[PDB]
Amino acid sequence: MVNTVNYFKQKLKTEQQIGMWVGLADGYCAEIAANVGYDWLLIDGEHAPNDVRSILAQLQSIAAYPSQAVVRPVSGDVPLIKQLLDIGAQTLLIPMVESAEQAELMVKATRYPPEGIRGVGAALARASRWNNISDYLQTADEQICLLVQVESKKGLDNLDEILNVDGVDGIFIGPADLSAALGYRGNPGHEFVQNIIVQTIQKIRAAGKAAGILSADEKLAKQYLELGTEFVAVGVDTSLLMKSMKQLLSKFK
Amino acid sequence: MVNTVNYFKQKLKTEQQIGMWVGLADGYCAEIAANVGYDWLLIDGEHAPNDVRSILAQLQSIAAYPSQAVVRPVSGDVPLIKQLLDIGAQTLLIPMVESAEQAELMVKATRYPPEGIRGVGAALARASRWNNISDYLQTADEQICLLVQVESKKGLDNLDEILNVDGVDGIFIGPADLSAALGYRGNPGHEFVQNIIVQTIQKIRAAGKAAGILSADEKLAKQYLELGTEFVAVGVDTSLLMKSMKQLLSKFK
Amino acid sequence: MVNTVNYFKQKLKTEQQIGMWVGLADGYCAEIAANVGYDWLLIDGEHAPNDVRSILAQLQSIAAYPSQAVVRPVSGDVPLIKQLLDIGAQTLLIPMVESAEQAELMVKATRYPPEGIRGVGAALARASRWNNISDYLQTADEQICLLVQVESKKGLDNLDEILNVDGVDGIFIGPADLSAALGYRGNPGHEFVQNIIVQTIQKIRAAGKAAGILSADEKLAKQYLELGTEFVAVGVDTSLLMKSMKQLLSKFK
Amino acid sequence: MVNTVNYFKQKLKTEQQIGMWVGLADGYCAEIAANVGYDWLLIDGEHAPNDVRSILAQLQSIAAYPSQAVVRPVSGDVPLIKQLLDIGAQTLLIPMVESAEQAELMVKATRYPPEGIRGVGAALARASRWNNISDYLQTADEQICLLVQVESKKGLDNLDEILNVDGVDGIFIGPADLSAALGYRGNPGHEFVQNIIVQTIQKIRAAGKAAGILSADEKLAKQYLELGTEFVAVGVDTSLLMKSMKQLLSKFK
Amino acid sequence: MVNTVNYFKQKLKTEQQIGMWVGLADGYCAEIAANVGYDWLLIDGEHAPNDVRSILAQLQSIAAYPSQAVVRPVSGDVPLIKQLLDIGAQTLLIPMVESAEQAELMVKATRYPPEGIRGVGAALARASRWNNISDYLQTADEQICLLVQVESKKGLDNLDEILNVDGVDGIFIGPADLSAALGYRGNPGHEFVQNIIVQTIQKIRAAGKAAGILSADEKLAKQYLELGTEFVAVGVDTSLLMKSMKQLLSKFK
Amino acid sequence: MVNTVNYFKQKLKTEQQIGMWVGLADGYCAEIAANVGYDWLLIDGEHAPNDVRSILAQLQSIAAYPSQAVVRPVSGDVPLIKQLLDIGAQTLLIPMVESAEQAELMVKATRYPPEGIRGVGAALARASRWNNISDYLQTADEQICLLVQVESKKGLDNLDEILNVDGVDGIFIGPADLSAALGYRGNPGHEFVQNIIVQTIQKIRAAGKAAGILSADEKLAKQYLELGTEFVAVGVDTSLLMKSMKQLLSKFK
Ligand SMILES: [Ca+2]
Ligand SMILES: [Ca+2]
Ligand SMILES: [Mn+2]
Ligand SMILES: [Mn+2]
Ligand SMILES: [Mn+2]
Ligand SMILES: [Mn+2]
Ligand SMILES: [Mn+2]
Ligand SMILES: [Mn+2]
Repeated sequence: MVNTVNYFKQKLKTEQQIGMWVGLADGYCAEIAANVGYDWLLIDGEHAPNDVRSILAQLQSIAAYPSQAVVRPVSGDVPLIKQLLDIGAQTLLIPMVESAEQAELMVKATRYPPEGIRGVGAALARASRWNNISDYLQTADEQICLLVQVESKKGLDNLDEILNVDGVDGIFIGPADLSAALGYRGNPGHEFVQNIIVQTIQKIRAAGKAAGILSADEKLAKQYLELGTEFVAVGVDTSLLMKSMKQLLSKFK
Repeated sequence: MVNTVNYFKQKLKTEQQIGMWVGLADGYCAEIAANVGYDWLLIDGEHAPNDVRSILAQLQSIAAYPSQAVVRPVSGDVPLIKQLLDIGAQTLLIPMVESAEQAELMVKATRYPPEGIRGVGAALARASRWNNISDYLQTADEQICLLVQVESKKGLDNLDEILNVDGVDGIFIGPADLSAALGYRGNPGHEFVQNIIVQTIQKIRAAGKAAGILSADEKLAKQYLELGTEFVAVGVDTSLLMKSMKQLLSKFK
Repeated sequence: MVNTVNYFKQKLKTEQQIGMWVGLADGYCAEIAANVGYDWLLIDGEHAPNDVRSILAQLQSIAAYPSQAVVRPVSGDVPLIKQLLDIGAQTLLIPMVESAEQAELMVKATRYPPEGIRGVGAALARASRWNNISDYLQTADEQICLLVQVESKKGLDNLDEILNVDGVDGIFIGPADLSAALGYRGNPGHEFVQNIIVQTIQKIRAAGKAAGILSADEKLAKQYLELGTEFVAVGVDTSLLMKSMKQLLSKFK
Repeated sequence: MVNTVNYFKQKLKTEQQIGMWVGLADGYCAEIAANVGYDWLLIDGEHAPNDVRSILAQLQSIAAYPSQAVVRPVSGDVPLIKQLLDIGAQTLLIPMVESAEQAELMVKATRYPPEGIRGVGAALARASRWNNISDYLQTADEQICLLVQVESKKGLDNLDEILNVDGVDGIFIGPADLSAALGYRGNPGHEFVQNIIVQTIQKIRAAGKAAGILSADEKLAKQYLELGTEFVAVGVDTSLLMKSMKQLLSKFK
Repeated sequence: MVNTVNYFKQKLKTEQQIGMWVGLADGYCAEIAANVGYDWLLIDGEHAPNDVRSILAQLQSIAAYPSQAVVRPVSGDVPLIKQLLDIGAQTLLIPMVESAEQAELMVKATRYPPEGIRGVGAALARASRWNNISDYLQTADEQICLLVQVESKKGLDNLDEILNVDGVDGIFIGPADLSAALGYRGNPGHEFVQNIIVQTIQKIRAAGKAAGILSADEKLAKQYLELGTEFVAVGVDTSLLMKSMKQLLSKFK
Repeated sequence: MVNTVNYFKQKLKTEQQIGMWVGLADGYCAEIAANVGYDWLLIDGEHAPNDVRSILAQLQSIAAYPSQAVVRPVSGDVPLIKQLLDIGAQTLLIPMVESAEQAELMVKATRYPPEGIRGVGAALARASRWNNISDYLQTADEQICLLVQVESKKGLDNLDEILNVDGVDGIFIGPADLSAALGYRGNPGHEFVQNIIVQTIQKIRAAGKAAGILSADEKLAKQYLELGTEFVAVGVDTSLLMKSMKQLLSKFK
């Protein structure tokens, strides 16, 4: 077998990719999302009740569909990154990255020695299909994509430095965490926050990296798309389930 | 402790109850549905990948919320009915009921001996809260509600007979199974099917029984509500999740 | 490997065996019960939320301990008996057995063709340790023990006939189901019920079969032991957990 | 979306299909088997500790791979067939089929009314991808394949009759169950059994149905392939795991 | 919806709260404990085999009952605290807290930016009921209760400093860990340990914080209640299950 | 009850122990491996999708069999070590140990205070069988075995120092991680790597420590056995399953 091509990584330089957040945290719900036709599905290990085993089930569900899986670990934990890479997650979104030093540690966490610190366990990994992918150890990083989140003041204070780290493919802006860090908690739509988000997107793209963002606000998502943002998540499965069931009941109360 | 009051059973004679189908088959998804404020939630053991243990998890999720749980078993199987009652399901919807004899068997399956054939295991049952409900074995049937589905030609051929069975609290009409049985598979909206559904609803109510139905068609649901149908499900969680995610993506393609 | 010896079966002719009911329905709880030193543990597939997979987990937990596992299926269902035997349950307690014809069907359900109807799948079975027990198919029945419950009026009406069925090792009396069937629901301690239980025990032992019973009442359990009852369950894990936590709280209110 | 094409059904008339038995009963183990390149994978609900939910996980695992999934239910239970079809199993292998009447009931169990008795629940089914497959209810049976097992004397006594049932695509011969039924339990390699198996294969193919079989014996599997047997399983995952680990240890003991 | 009121937090200034340790690590066992009437239930993520998903199941079980849930994470890990808060744990017991600096980090781990470092993910959180609690982000901390354990020499060496940390609601004393740290392992009832525990309790209450402790020794528990200890756990589910099953067996040997 | 004897620990000074890697990550697969007769089974928490609860299931499976369980945690994390010891893992293999200071931290993580930092929670631990092992807290470390992996340049740079750490029972060499760290990724068979492995093995044994290694290469495994290596794993369950299924299919293509 040849390595599974990371089409999300390829498309970062060729098109704008529309994303759905998957926080329903099981293989059945991930498969329903996978039938819709999103460019990418974010399996949320940070803010949904997911562990390595529940993320594996969702990777296996989504694997039969064109939608590209991206996994967000709970933190930039190097052993957890090893685990998530070995179950076959090819794109990672690391939350709360705040310095070039931490971003460089995330790069190394995704690469085998001698260049990186990714633990070697190919015989056991769904990532190598248990060595059915014959040259996995020589070619794996070619299809690994590393994204980091800038979503704190220290993040923004280290933005130019993080954007000069080779092997960071994209910087994702977290409006919920960022708005809260800026004293506008629950109010990311404020001009003060949006002006910072827009400038941040322009700087990411000027340094030749992919810019990303999540907004459930259609108008803000279309505006981020008009600015050339490469990977835009436009909704969240839990939010769509709750809102659709509330809207339906309001037709009858 | 007193037995948990079956508010769904009480409201069959006092108000019209708005229902949501739950086929996402896990405790987390059931809890999201339970926060909306539906009168009832149908935990689907027939058409969603549920077993006794997954239904138990969803009962435990929903228990903290005012929405009343109704469980559909895969079939009118007497041992499975025993299992679902013991995990604390107070309202059961039996599919494909086709005779008074079968309807009477379902009544007996929900009542302790000597009058019924429900196996006795109160010490072990969430239904009795493991005997923390002190008189459970004397009072249990007071809060048990039995609904049967008429959704075949044989069911319609035995409708008057089923409607004379004491202990059947309600007859639910299944438009998908019924339209298929009538040679109008996937087309329940056809006048030939609707005329049968309307007459069936009038007969159920004329015999002093609660009538019920599921339609995701708002207009048909409101019409069934205008006819006095006591328990109307107006949507399905799997359908709402898929449709909401599809509608959102189409704003961006 | 040699077949796992069924010490419960052997001891039916040599000693009185003290049992604990296991309805906590998981591997961890089954293991706690296995450390106590009961002669047998009843894994309850009838009145606790168990399925074949949860029962397997509990067999695996208990396997490291001298306590002998007995599995009660939800009903005398021949395909479920097949499943429970193949996961390696060597002793089965069949509920609600009401005729010699049904008891003979249960015997056949436990034996390979050509003399029985047990489906053959030793390559796949924990029962054969995946053919690591080399002659499993020739010797399996030597370590299979079939118990049937008499716990209805029809049961009692067919008692002498069930007791002439070769391959029924033991008849277990269910006081909860029997007292209910006799119109003394939740009142098994009534003289009318107890007189029937005592005569039933004497008739079981006079026909050379093992007699069994469950009572959480110490005095009734000791009386059944004085009558020579071969397998006596003296308590239930769910009841002991609830009762000990209630008793502890009352010291503090 | 268009229905998932049942390539196993198509290939029954065009090539010989090599099968692996999957009894490791989880999604991870099913995915490892799915990487090998077998024409088909038998997910065993009869002789491995599987339920509807564990079979769904294995369907989701295997779905990303060319290997075609076949599900064996524990028995010809019509409600269980409904469940397995709705989770998206397109090929079923029914054990212990013993008459044209039972084979015809299995055909109907796989077809919607008015022609069959398959319960209609497309909105909820992975089979319809939750109605993402737009005309599922009109086209579903085109990609459903029904196989039945002849593996008893009554099976063989009704063979000509079962082979005249329209909608039975294939008859699978079970040498373990058949050898046991013929008084040669654990000894299917006996000439008396093999002569019956060969004649049975010739009769299946002469009536224009697909013949199938499992043998872990390479020589017998190649002989069944030389006779034109359309679907041949050549090994079992549990057997290969145990045998490979035993063979490895014997190099060191 | 309004935020779920934290009655445990409110009662720290108004009454003494009787607790039960929950280490049986599943939703069903948690529900049995929830029926008893304890003021609080400690879901033990440190010393029982729990993960975020098993803890969620137990929160969901307990949610239907007046008993207040308290969750002990395995360690004062900021990302795990984030996870446990988002699944809706309103009271946290942090083990092995040893400095004011660590206690202040725990406070910040429970509060949103800009004043704390709790990651923002309300759309996905059971804590916000998926934004069904409309102002969750503004009001969440009002119903969050932070308890820290002092159970090491370094803890005791930093006690006055931890007790001046604003946002620490309570200090829980761990006699098992403390007695071990003092060289009296498994002997917490020693006068040298008890004298330290009594002085620690008096100092906690003199600084206006709630004092807590676990003892399965009734006499020590009542003594701690006489000293005015605000939250006293009086037993452990695993210990009560094992002890009640042992005591029952000894009546029969 | 007496503590479970750690036969793996005893045999480190008396015989050479043959090991099988278990990365199929479930209780059923672990039981199949446990029936083979390996001296030890490595439950891989680092490179297979395991968590504390799945490792517990595999400990319970293996407990009934003579094969000794060794658990590899994902990293030398002190709270995770506490968790794995409490579920009853008596032998731990710590990956990527790179200094005497880290090796000494691992020793302390496995011992109760006051000499170590293992959290005390015996009442809740399968390790103590919930205090059914009466003196557990006094005797536990006697049956605890700590192994550390040297599999980096820093590890080799600190080898003599790690080998002088009292309480390190064995040093395991990881050829995959070591070959990668030496710039020979996927090529451990290279003379430059093998010469380092052989010298490392001689130093470990000269310092009176047990040496260990994994090789799926029979010739290399036998050579390590000829050098006196005390614990040699000779294969991996995932590799044996995939290879055996591939080899079987190639006989038929
Ligand atoms: Ca199940
Ligand atoms: Ca888990
Ligand atoms: Mn964020
Ligand atoms: Mn229907
Ligand atoms: Mn009974
Ligand atoms: Mn067969
Ligand atoms: Mn402690
Ligand atoms: Mn390694």
